[PDB]
Amino acid sequence: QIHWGNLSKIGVVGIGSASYKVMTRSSHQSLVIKLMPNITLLNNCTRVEIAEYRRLLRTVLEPIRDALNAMTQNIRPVGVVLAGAALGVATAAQITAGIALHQSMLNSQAIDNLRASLETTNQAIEAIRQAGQGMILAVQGVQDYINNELIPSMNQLSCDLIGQKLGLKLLRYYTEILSLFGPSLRDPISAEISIQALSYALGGDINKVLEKLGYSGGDLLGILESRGIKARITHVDTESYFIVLSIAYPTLSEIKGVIVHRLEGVSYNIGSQEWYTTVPKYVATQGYLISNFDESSCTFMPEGTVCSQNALYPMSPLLQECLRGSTKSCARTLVSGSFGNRFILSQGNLIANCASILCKCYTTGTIINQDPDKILTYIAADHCPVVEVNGVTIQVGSRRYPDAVYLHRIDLGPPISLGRLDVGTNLGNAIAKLEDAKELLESSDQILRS
Amino acid sequence: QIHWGNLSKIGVVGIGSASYKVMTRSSHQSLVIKLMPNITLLNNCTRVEIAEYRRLLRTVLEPIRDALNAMTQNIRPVGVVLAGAALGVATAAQITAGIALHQSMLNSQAIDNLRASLETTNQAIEAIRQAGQGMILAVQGVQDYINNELIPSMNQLSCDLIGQKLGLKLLRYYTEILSLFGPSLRDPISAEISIQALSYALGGDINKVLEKLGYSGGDLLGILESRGIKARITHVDTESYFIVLSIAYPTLSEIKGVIVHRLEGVSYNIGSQEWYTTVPKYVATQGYLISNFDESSCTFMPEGTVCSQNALYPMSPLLQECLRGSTKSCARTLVSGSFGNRFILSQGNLIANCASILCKCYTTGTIINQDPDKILTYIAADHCPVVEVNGVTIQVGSRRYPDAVYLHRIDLGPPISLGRLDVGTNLGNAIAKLEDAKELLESSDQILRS
Amino acid sequence: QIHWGNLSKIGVVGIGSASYKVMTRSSHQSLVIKLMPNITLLNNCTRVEIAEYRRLLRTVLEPIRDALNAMTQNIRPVGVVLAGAALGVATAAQITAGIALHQSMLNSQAIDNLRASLETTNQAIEAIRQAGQGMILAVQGVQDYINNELIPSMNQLSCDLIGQKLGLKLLRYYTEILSLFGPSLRDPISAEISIQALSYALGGDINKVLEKLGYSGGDLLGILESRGIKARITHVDTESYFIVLSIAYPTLSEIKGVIVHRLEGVSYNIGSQEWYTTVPKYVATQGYLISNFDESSCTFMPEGTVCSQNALYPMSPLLQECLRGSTKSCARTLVSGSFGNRFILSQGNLIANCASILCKCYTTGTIINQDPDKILTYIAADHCPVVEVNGVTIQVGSRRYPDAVYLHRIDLGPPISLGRLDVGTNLGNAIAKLEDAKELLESSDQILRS
Ligand SMILES: *[C@@H]1O[C@H](CO)[C@@H](O[C@@H]2O[C@H](CO)[C@@H](O)[C@H](O)[C@H]2NC(C)=O)[C@H](O)[C@H]1NC(C)=O
Ligand SMILES: *[C@@H]1O[C@H](CO)[C@@H](O[C@@H]2O[C@H](CO)[C@@H](O)[C@H](O)[C@H]2NC(C)=O)[C@H](O)[C@H]1NC(C)=O
Ligand SMILES: *[C@@H]1O[C@H](CO)[C@@H](O[C@@H]2O[C@H](CO)[C@@H](O)[C@H](O)[C@H]2NC(C)=O)[C@H](O)[C@H]1NC(C)=O
Ligand SMILES: *[C@@H]1O[C@H](CO)[C@@H](O[C@@H]2O[C@H](CO)[C@@H](O)[C@H](O)[C@H]2NC(C)=O)[C@H](O)[C@H]1NC(C)=O
Ligand SMILES: *[C@@H]1O[C@H](CO)[C@@H](O[C@@H]2O[C@H](CO)[C@@H](O)[C@H](O)[C@H]2NC(C)=O)[C@H](O)[C@H]1NC(C)=O
Ligand SMILES: *[C@@H]1O[C@H](CO)[C@@H](O[C@@H]2O[C@H](CO)[C@@H](O)[C@H](O)[C@H]2NC(C)=O)[C@H](O)[C@H]1NC(C)=O
Ligand SMILES: *[C@@H]1O[C@H](CO)[C@@H](O)[C@H](O)[C@H]1NC(C)=O
Ligand SMILES: *[C@@H]1O[C@H](CO)[C@@H](O)[C@H](O)[C@H]1NC(C)=O
Ligand SMILES: *[C@@H]1O[C@H](CO)[C@@H](O)[C@H](O)[C@H]1NC(C)=O
Repeated sequence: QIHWGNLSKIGVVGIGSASYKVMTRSSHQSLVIKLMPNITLLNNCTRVEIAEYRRLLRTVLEPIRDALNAMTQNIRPVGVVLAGAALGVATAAQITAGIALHQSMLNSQAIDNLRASLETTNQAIEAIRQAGQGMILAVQGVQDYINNELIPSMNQLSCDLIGQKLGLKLLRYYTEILSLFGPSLRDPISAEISIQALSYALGGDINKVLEKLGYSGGDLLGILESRGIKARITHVDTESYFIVLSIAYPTLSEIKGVIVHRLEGVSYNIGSQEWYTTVPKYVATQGYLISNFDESSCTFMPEGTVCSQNALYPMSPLLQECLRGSTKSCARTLVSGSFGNRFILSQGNLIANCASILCKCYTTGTIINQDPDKILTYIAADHCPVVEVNGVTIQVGSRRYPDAVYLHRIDLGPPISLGRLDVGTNLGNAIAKLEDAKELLESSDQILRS
Repeated sequence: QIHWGNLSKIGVVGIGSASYKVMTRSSHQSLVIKLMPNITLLNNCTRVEIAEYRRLLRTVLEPIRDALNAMTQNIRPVGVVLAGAALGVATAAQITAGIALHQSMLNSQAIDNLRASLETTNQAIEAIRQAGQGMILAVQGVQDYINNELIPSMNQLSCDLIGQKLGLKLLRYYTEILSLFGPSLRDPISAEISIQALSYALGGDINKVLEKLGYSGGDLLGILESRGIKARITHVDTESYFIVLSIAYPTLSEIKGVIVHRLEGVSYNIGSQEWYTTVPKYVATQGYLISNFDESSCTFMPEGTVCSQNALYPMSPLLQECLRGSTKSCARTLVSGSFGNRFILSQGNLIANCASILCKCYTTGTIINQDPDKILTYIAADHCPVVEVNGVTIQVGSRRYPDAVYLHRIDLGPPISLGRLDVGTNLGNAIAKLEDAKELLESSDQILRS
Repeated sequence: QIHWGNLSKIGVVGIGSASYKVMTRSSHQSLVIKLMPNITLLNNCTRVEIAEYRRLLRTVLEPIRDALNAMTQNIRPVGVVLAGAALGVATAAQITAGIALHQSMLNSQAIDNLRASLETTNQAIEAIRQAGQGMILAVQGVQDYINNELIPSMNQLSCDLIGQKLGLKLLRYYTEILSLFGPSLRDPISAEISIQALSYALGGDINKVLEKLGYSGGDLLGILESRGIKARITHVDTESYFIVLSIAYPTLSEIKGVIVHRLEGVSYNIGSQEWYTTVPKYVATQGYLISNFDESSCTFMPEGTVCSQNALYPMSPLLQECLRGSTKSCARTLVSGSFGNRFILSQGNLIANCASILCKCYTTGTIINQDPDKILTYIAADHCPVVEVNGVTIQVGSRRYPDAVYLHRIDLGPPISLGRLDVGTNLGNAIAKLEDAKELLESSDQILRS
């Protein structure tokens, strides 16, 4: 429904389209952060530092444990039902996340079993296999430093030095835990934490964790780049100091009929002024419908755009009509003295603002002049097979854009300034004029009677 | 003064209120960054690396020392007066900071005493306690690495290797000093630096520093999360290479009469279109007055909102009237196809857009239908004690909201698009119409005297 | 062309001007990232880890190598021409970057020479002196760790432990390579990467690299602070696992006739309301023209503001006329209860809002009262040589601003609210009024002729 012919007359072309894929999650795995390292081979040389580390962790873990218990106390078997009167107030996201928290909850007996299995481990990353259960992955954030650096030096360094070295690592690890799970974490029940954000808490790298979870394949890099691998908090243990997370590797589903277009613009000249049409960087089409496209959570892979959130949001009716071929609906803005988008290659042709750059025909050696009654030049092989546009020599193919029409056959839109202060200054001026004409505007019917 | 009854008719409710606390500082402590480590036990193996490290530090420290001297030269005893004619131009913030710099500074004789005490220490963190003065905390950024890693290896590694290892740490530490205090630091006189931003310069962790400064208590986590612990520069020494900072632990004072409200919204349906009322996330009230609330510097603790800056700023009169019960003043926007806020639990009742989600009464198994001449459904126990709204079973309490009124009894506001380009396109179109009607608008009085 | 006299009547002054300098590149140097470390002295204790590291690197390097080959295949000797019909679609930036890529491409014979020289080195940073060509700088990201930590410990640590320690470093280095050159880097051809963003890939610090490249001088800190040292990808080798970059140290050219002004405001009082003129933080003048100034890529050095991008962009005509002396064109906004900009020192005089702060003359003890028919007070020595404004004692010089005129001789502009939602609410209200008056508005000819 995008009218490319009319858009090209104001210097707007598309430079690439792609399919739209979103993420859905079906399976969830468990990942436990083991906050207490195994220090058996350090022979009580870190007793003071460990005790301080535990005290600091309690101030972070206790508020989260209370928050989790506050929601799960209001969920009972019906399926399950929520005691809305007891809960009082909650958003849809909180309610949905609370149900999943109650469902994807390790049973109390499994918690006792998990506690014992954690105590016997001394590795940084270990899979815990319970009979007739899903594998639980346990990660200890300072175990590698203990096993690789501190234990081999036990016969070389003093007992006090060993404690000091571990103490530095423990306090830095607590800082990261405070950053992730401290007061900055609004609503732990509904929080979704990306695997990258957990990197330091997992030992400073996620590659081994991803391998142990079995997350691999051709879509991994795109999914990972869009931050599509998310973890949710399901249990906080303040007695044994561990945190249970539920993590899911999503599957990609193409959305039928959605095309994501990348727009690109070239400036044009009206006399001695250089103007530029204001259009979005990306737009989405589905049949007749035109919508904006938010690329903030998307990765543009060769096989399509992978987005970890909903990227489609509505576009105003006036902007839609601009994209449907109404040039007078499109706004335009002035450009700085040194503007880089003064020509573009599109469908084998050159669309250039030859009033602001030097257009020369390399084949004949002649300079290409842009008529003052026109705003753009459409260069194809029928007029110049090889062209020098800005000192760059380019060969162009057969004509795909008609020869430029006069300015009087193009209806141009209003000039605007997009800056925050410019908008405020011009809007206040407009509101003042409307407020000064209120008496005229209110009596519209009486004036229209005459 | 917020009219909750009329707001709920367009799907706006409050999901929580809290008190408002601000920070004030009374006492200040001195914290000196000792840039030159103690390398006595390294036996001259780092001579070249230390010399290069000193040269790089001078390029950073000298501009700051000149800036500090340029301000203090204009402050003289009256109990001090600023020579405004000599200074020429200065903002209020610069003037106030300059007075504090002149007041809160170690005297010249105390600088010599501080210089001698710094040279004799060899620890990463050490309290310097003078006769009849406040304690001064000295921090050395690479001393832990020297004491824990380099010195124990002196009899194992070559002299060349020792220098190379420390040289790497010195350059990395200089990079952080350049980031903190280099050309990016506009106006060192009035700059306030959070303790978190100093973390690397203090050795990579702030927990021990806070303990030594005596900063503890139940408010620490909230204050630290809001970045309420700030340091200012009071002295730069380019001969012994240290920086003196003044740091204050704030006290929290609740502002009486201020309530911070968290607003949440549910979409509503007009025929087949799904609309959403646009309102701020947080608003503040003080009696009859309604203000915007900036949450950027705030932390939402269970006992109230802790902010390190002033969070209240004015709200436009039209938006205030919307919050006072004028529904026609409130703007509305279209939502994407997959919208998450289609129901909410409030006061034990469910406010749901039953035209966009399937509402069913679990008690009787009957579907709940939303009439076309209504926009929302208000579910309470008198109609359905247990209800399923989006696959979630919820029990609701007694009625706290009236049954939905017809759409013709609700005055709805204007549809808008909040995006930056949509605003520019629509504002430009509006301005063009006003400019084309200038003659009619400027001749209003003639049209009215008839 | 800025009218300072009329601006001071609404509390706007300049607090400093500076010259404007931009960056141009003439010479370029080659920097090669050597992804494979030298591990000869580790006696194949890291065989498994190295094999995994190479496998991960291939998934990142191969897409980039294909992208580079896609552009360079379309560039042939004319002194080169682009096959636009084969390329089809490309922006000016992509075309210009592609030409430089073809020109700055190391020839195939030089690539074989470079491959052999990389294999023989074992240092973290090393210059490769190719005969009859420019010096090529080779950087290895983990070589320092191998040479300083692992090799001296070979006789002490187990062979398995050596592999584990290096494996941790390799996976972390790969993560940074994925961040820099992975799917997040769209269009590698035109990408420009700052030297700071390459810091981890170069071993965690750039100071030695800058010294080896010869980049030094008095402008280094300013150029580095504004991110003016940028690298482009010119070759990717998937057989020997290295990346060639082109890096340039820019030269600064002052732009003639451009002055960058910093603006600062003071609040004023109308009755009991405190207002503030809304103006940009920085503005630029060139003769008669007035432009906005983007400070995002600029560093304000004592010798002038150094910018790595074009900082000038157009300013709306209404805002320009405000700065040219039309006070009614300038918008104004309400301020919060605690506003810091209630006085300013300018040209040795104090401009103060004495209705909102306590102004008293220290010389005579009398309080300075601001008349309700005035909005500001201009304090000079002819009325009070030494004045206390907000508890701060300031001496002021001779009069440089006339005595405040009455409010009825000042034309004030429209009140506005700059917030995103406040703009949307008020714009929607204004659009609705225009839409309700559409029939009247498109009747101007009939209404006047009556
Ligand atoms: C810490 O690690 C040690 C091993 O270094 C653990 O001891 C192991 O415990 C398991 C229990 O299943 C036994 O199968 C192993 O034989 C034990 N190994 C050794 C060397 O004794 C120990 O349980 C861990 N936890 C604590 C608290 O010490
Ligand atoms: C493509 O652009 C042309 C030129 O702007 C449009 O022609 C205008 O059409 C309107 C009616 O919609 C007429 O009132 C104007 O006079 C025309 N302007 C001209 C000829 O300069 C044309 O409608 C656009 N095409 C589409 C499909 O929107
Ligand atoms: C570096 O540290 C050493 C200690 O390792 C300092 O020497 C100490 O100086 C204090 C001065 O108050 C004495 O009380 C200690 O007895 C000294 N210790 C030793 C072991 O001699 C030394 O002063 C520091 N460096 C410099 C350059 O002064
Ligand atoms: C609550 O909303 C109702 C409905 O929008 C408001 O009723 C309007 O009141 C104005 C006068 O303020 C009348 O001109 C309109 O005709 C009414 N609209 C209706 C009944 O649909 C009511 O004023 C609002 N209450 C408050 C306190 O603002
Ligand atoms: C790895 O480093 C070694 C040295 O540690 C390199 O061997 C040197 O190579 C240079 C250049 O050919 C010779 O001049 C030296 O005599 C060599 N030294 C030794 C001790 O043999 C080696 O080439 C590097 N690369 C590899 C792949 O091993
Ligand atoms: C400086 O400000 C004064 C006061 O606002 C401006 O005087 C106005 O001038 C316009 C014409 O431009 C008259 O219509 C108004 O009546 C004047 N307003 C007054 C006197 O209050 C004056 O023009 C401004 N100077 C410049 C150079 O723009
Ligand atoms: C040493 O550590 C062991 C194992 O935890 C413990 O049982 C014992 O009491 C410790 N001895 C001390 C702290 O003296
Ligand atoms: C070597 O460096 C040390 C560093 O402490 C210094 O004190 C000493 O004077 C230098 N020279 C000699 C000869 O030790
Ligand atoms: C690995 O190193 C050992 C060191 O003892 C050597 O004997 C062996 O030949 C090496 N193997 C290979 C495949 O290079």
